[PDB]
Order: sequence, then structure tokens, then C-alpha cells
Amino acid sequence: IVEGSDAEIGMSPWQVMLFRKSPQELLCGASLISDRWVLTAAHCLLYPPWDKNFTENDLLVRIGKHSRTRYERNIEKISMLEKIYIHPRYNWRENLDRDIALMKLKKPVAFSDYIHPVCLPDRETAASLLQAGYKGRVTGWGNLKGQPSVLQVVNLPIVERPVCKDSTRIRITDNMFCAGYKPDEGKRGDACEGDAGGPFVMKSPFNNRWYQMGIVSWGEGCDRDGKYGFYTHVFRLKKWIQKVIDQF
Amino acid sequence: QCVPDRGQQYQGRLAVTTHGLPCLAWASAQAKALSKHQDFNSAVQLVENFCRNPDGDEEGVWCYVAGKPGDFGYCDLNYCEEAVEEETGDGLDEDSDRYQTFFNPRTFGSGEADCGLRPLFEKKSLEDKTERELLESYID
Ligand SMILES: *C[C@@H](O)[C@H](CCCNC(N)=[NH2+])NC(=O)[C@@H]1CCCN1C(=O)[C@H](N)Cc1ccccc1
Ligand SMILES: *[C@@H]1O[C@H](CO)[C@@H](O[C@@H]2O[C@H](CO)[C@@H](O)[C@H](O)[C@H]2NC(C)=O)[C@H](O)[C@H]1NC(C)=O
Ligand code: NA
Ligand SMILES: [Zn+2]
Ligand SMILES: [Zn+2]
Repeated sequence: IVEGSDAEIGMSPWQVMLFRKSPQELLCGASLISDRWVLTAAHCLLYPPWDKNFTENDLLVRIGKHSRTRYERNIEKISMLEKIYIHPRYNWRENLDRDIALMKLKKPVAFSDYIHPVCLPDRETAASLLQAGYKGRVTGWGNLKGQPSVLQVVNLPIVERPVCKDSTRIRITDNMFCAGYKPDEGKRGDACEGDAGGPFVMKSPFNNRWYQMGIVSWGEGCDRDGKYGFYTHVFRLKKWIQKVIDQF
Repeated sequence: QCVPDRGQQYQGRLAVTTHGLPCLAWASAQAKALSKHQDFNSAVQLVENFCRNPDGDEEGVWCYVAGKPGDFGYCDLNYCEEAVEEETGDGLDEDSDRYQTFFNPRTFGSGEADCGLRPLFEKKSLEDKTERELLESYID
């Protein structure tokens, strides 16, 4: 996260961190949507242009209080993956279209003050909240190129497809959307390669619930003027999520 | 001449992608595997190894090319219409076919009915530092 503020405790109880076993290495952010199902970007597990092809038994997940590092009692809970599900037409050769993966936990996790799942949006919620200018939130580790001690939170407005389109030479699709600040909005901010930002979330004013509308997917550098982070359009991919889960 | 509905009506025999790759059979193991969790239009006939657009992909007709995820390619037809670029919150299809629950507790597990309400905030009527900024931006 670049140009963010200090996260509070259990501000993001859904935030799930993904680590490579050998060596202990942070890969990506993710979100908990039930006691056993974890939503993330396909590009975190699979990207052959970089020779990245991770599997169940190479990966670790950490959940809960990120250990307020006053070296006093650690409770970041550690879970293992039964199954990974990469979207079958994740267009990794072209523009990363359908940048979405599911991960089943080996053992279902118990909910606490620090571990609670995020909602997946319905038709009316998505129609209501997916507007240019409406702000969502990403939480990750701050960028000074790796991770600082305290979680950073950044609020970014959704951008008009026309400005998204005119801002990059990559073919953008209905399965993506871009968020962030235009030059001379004043406010800046972005996610970055490695901060494990994971979910882009929004708070429904109709029922006070946090919904995941996006997944950190791709960008061209970090926090640039006339550039915007791209987010997997979760809602438009919901039928896939339902079909993997309901047919498990 | 030109081809409507980004290939949704196409019945031709074009069996090679735009990278010059040969289409695999719709009916092959590696293709049936990659199709399990996708939502195809039944109207669209998955014949032989012909580039179809079963899932209404607005890029157009395609076909499996190998068996691992991402192993598909598009095919060069002469579309009249570059698909109208809908905005982020437009054209959002319906998901119900019926807070309300969407998933099946057997496979999904518990937590859906309770999702998105944080125990250290929304359960205890405590605003967080920044959530003001979000709710401010949702008015216009
Ligand atoms: C998985 C994450 O580390 C990362 C998210 C980056 C978000 N960046 C900003 N500014 N919000 N993903 C990536 O780095 C993706 C995955 C593979 C390459 N990539 C990129 O963002 C490239 N920089 C650009 C790109 C390459 C291929 C296809 C599309 C975009
Ligand atoms: C990612 O990981 C594994 C490598 O261990 C690959 O899976 C195997 O692929 C071979 C053929 O190349 C098959 O004979 C095996 O049955 C496969 N096993 C499984 C578990 O899939 C996989 O193909 C790799 N993916 C990519 C994109 O390279
Ligand atoms: Na910007
Ligand atoms: Zn290509
Ligand atoms: Zn469209």
C-alpha cells in the first residue's frame, strides 16, 4: 500500500495472507468468505511468464490479528489448503481476464473478533455501489518494496471505464474495473506488487455490511498519475464461484 | 458478410485460433474438465472443434487449445459490432433464480448469514477511522 493510513485492530477480519512454505515468503492477500473458502487472484498461484505455478502443498495461509508486533502473544492462525480452483479461462497469456482463484481450507476455521468472513454482493448491492467516484478499501502491508510492521488501509474511488480504457494499452474487459485518484484530485494511493492487498471492499449503506466487489489483479508500476489499479470484477464472476462450491 | 452477437449465432467450421493453434474437441477429456464450472448457453451447439461463443464472451468465439487453465484462444471472424463497453455497474445479470443467502451450507460451510458484520465494530456500534470517507462518497 502506498499513501495509506494506519489500520485499526480487527478492521479487516476477512483479510487472509498467503505464504509459500519453503522459504517462508509472502505471496498475496486473499479473503475469507466462509469458515473454509478463500477467494484470491489467479495470478498469485499461476503465472508462467514468471515460472510461478503454486499448488496446495507449497502454500500456507495466515488469518486473524496480524500480531501487533509488541512481541507479546502471537495468534495469527495458520491453515493448510485441501484444493485450489483457478478459473479455467484465466487469460494469463493476454490481459489476465478472470483473475480469480478459490482455495478450500483443510480444516474449517472458527470465527472470533479477529476472524470473520466478508459478503459476496447480490445484483442490487453491485448495481448500487459500482459507480464512478464511490470509494472502496484495500488493506495490505505499506511500501517504503516489501512489508512494514503496521497494516495500511487506503480508500480509492471507482473510475469511469472510458478513463480506465484511455489510461493503458492492455485490453480491459467487463471482468475488470479500475479504482484510484486522477491527477489533481489531490488525494493519491494504490495497492502494489507484493503488499498482499487482496480484496477491494465496500460498506453497504442499506444493511451496514462489508462486501468484496474487487480483487487486486494488475497495474503498471504503483500510485502513478493517470494510472489506476485494476480489480477483478467479483460480481460478474459470481456464477463460477457458486458452481465450484455447490458442486464440490 | 459481417457477424452479429459477437459470434453467438456462428455455426461455421473455423477450427484454429488467432495464434494459429488447432482447436481441441468440445467433447475431449481436457475440454469437458475445463467446462465443468462454466455457464454455457445450451442454444449454442458445441460441434466437433469449431470456435463457438457458448458463454457470451464479448471478445467472441473461442475454443480450448490444451487442458490447463488459460489454455484457450479466440478465432478471427468479421464481427459488425465491437461489443458496446458497458460501465462497471451496468448489464449486471441476475443471480437469485428465486439479507438473503446464495450458497449451500453443506459445501460452503457456515458464516454466510453473518458475513461482513465485524464483531469489533458493526456488532458494537463503533465507526472505524476512515469508514466515514466511503459513506460520504456513496451520496453522489
Ligand atoms: C499479484 C499482485 O502482486 C500484482 C497486483 C498488482 C497491483 N498493482 C497496482 N498498481 N494496483 N499482480 C501483478 O503484478 C500482475 C500479475 C502478473 C503481472 N501483473 C501486473 O500487474 C503487470 N504489471 C502488468 C500486466 C502484465 C500482464 C497482463 C496484464 C498486466
Ligand atoms: C503446474 O504443476 C504441475 C507440475 O508438478 C503440473 O501437473 C501435471 O502435469 C502433467 C503433464 O505436464 C500431468 O501428467 C500430471 O498428471 C499433472 N498433474 C496435476 C496434479 O495436474 C501442471 O500441469 C502445471 N501447470 C502448468 C500450467 O505448467
Ligand atoms: Na492514479
Ligand atoms: Zn497473444
Ligand atoms: Zn459488456
